[PDB]
Amino acid sequence: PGSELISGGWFREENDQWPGQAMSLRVEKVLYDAPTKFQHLTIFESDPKGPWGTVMALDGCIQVTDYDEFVYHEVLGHTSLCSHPKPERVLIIGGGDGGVLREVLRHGTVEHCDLVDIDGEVMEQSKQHFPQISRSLADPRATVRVGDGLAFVRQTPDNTYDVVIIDTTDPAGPASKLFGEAFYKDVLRILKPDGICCNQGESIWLDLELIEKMSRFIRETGFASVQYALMHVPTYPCGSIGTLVCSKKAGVDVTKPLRPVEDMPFAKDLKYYDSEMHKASFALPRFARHINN
Amino acid sequence: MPGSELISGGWFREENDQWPGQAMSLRVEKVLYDAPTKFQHLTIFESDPKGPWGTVMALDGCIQVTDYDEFVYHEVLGHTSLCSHPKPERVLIIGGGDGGVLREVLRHGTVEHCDLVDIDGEVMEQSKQHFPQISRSLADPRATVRVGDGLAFVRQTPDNTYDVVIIDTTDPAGPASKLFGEAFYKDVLRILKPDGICCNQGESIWLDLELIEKMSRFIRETGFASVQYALMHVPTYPCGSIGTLVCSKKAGVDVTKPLRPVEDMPFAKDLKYYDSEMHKASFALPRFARHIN
Ligand SMILES: C[S@@H](CCCN)C[C@H]1O[C@@H](n2cnc3c(N)ncnc32)[C@H](O)[C@@H]1O
Ligand SMILES: C[S@@H](CCCN)C[C@H]1O[C@@H](n2cnc3c(N)ncnc32)[C@H](O)[C@@H]1O
Ligand SMILES: Nc1nccc2ccccc12
Ligand SMILES: Nc1nccc2ccccc12
Repeated sequence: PGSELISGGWFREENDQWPGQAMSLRVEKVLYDAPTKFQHLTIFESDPKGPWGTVMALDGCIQVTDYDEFVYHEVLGHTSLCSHPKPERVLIIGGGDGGVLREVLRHGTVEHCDLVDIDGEVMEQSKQHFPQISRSLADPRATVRVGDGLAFVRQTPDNTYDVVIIDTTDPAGPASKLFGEAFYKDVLRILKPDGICCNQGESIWLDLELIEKMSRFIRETGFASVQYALMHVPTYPCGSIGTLVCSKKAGVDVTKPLRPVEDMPFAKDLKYYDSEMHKASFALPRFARHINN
Repeated sequence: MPGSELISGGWFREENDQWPGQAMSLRVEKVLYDAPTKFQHLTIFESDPKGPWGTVMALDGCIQVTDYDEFVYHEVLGHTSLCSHPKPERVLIIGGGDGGVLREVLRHGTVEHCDLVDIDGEVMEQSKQHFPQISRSLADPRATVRVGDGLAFVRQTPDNTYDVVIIDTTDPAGPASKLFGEAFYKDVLRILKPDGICCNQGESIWLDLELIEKMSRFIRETGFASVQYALMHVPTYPCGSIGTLVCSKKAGVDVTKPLRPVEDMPFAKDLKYYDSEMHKASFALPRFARHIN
């Protein structure tokens, strides 16, 4: 999908990844619509009568809106770092909008974070059109690279990172191999012994089979535990998205915060996450419970 | 007020000024019913067979039930309210013409009778024709189903009649308008026994937080000792979640922790969403919505 999804004054998120349905947002003004070296990227201002603000899509899939971006950025950044006893070195694969990095960089334990995203235009357009999301990209604790995540992890030493956050687009497109076992084996390797990873873990309404397959192979590759956390995101298909939160060490329970954010100075700045939302996120509907046991 | 025009060009588009600038849309395979009733515009369609949704019902343009995800809200409102009551014998459902909450209520062996009053007789008839797995309890001998305005019904009902009242309404635009108002809740307080519980269709935290907070305030001021909002995951409500205000008439009641766990009941394994972990988790709210309680 590309430009054709902006039609009759609406962006219509039709995709064969979710046949028969489409979330639609009304378009006030298209700001940017262009092929990049890897994806089709569309940025528009939504109807000022509604709350969504600026919207970004990649290959026809809504990625961020001003209104709800905080949810997924806070969940991935804090569920993973508050599960880690001292997260000092962090990798973000994908993430070129800067939102997960903004949250990671709230933590005073972080010494460095690498962020590697295949598509340098996402960083550029995020700087221009989403300054509250992309401010973080310039921080000297970060090294921001344009490149493929799979090649990057293949060149990375053993035991490099305390946390890896895999903040990718859906499987159709350049993120395809980042949902595969060979990538996860590398993520396990580049984590330190107390390492934690988490990802963009898709929808229990549309992708339950892929989430089953992934949780299985991630455990089989050698992660000691894998728990899926659900969160409320209106502008992801069916209104929620989840993250598989994976511990390299045994006997770790990522479902209860190890280092609670309320004991951190920035707790009251967050709009979604806290420790009760952390715990609640791992309670799954009975039809999906088997992901977590 | 929308009607027939929302289906055009092969799709149903849920455009509504209750959520400006957004619309969920579903492909239409076949229109089964599409007509004004005495009160509302009722539309029923078979969605795309390549999609998971099945049969869809809308009232005044607003999606009410799909085959795929109807279980969520019907289990959450029925079991979250009944499992918070020490012995729920007499139950009233206002609205609920599809039968889905009633189906769940009648799984409880404590229930002696459940009265259900929906203003629109055509919803019950079409639910019997098009949604048999949702409407399978409307003709149960433990239920009495009446066609009428619930505002009048609660006014006429005597004090101290019900253990639990469940207000399963359409959104405020239309014939449900006064069921989001203070006079109605004064009657629901009055018709509850001293240890009564109610809960409602509590809208979206993303779209309706002003109204939801207004209601929590006046329901407390009316005389309910505690009002706590429970959130749940419903793809086919605007923004993907719906909440319910769960309100205890008496003090000393913690509706957020099940008083009678479903796991001790013979039907817990038949449910597709609800269980005690999910009941505890549903009362965790995102920070921005925390002032509801
Ligand atoms: C936009 S971000 C998701 C929105 C919430 N932050 C997802 C990013 O994943 C990148 N992505 C996709 N495939 C890859 C690969 N192979 N490697 C690195 N980054 C990737 C893609 O360019 C998006 O910017
Ligand atoms: C369809 S049900 C909600 C879908 C999930 N069960 C909402 C019912 O509310 C009824 N409704 C709306 N207004 C009222 C009034 N005023 N009284 C009773 N029932 C009402 C409406 O006719 C629907 O069938
Ligand atoms: N839409 C949306 N919202 C939050 C996170 C996302 C990650 C990947 C694709 C879409 C996303
Ligand atoms: N769409 C939808 N799903 C579950 C419950 C509802 C209640 C009222 C309006 C819509 C609903």
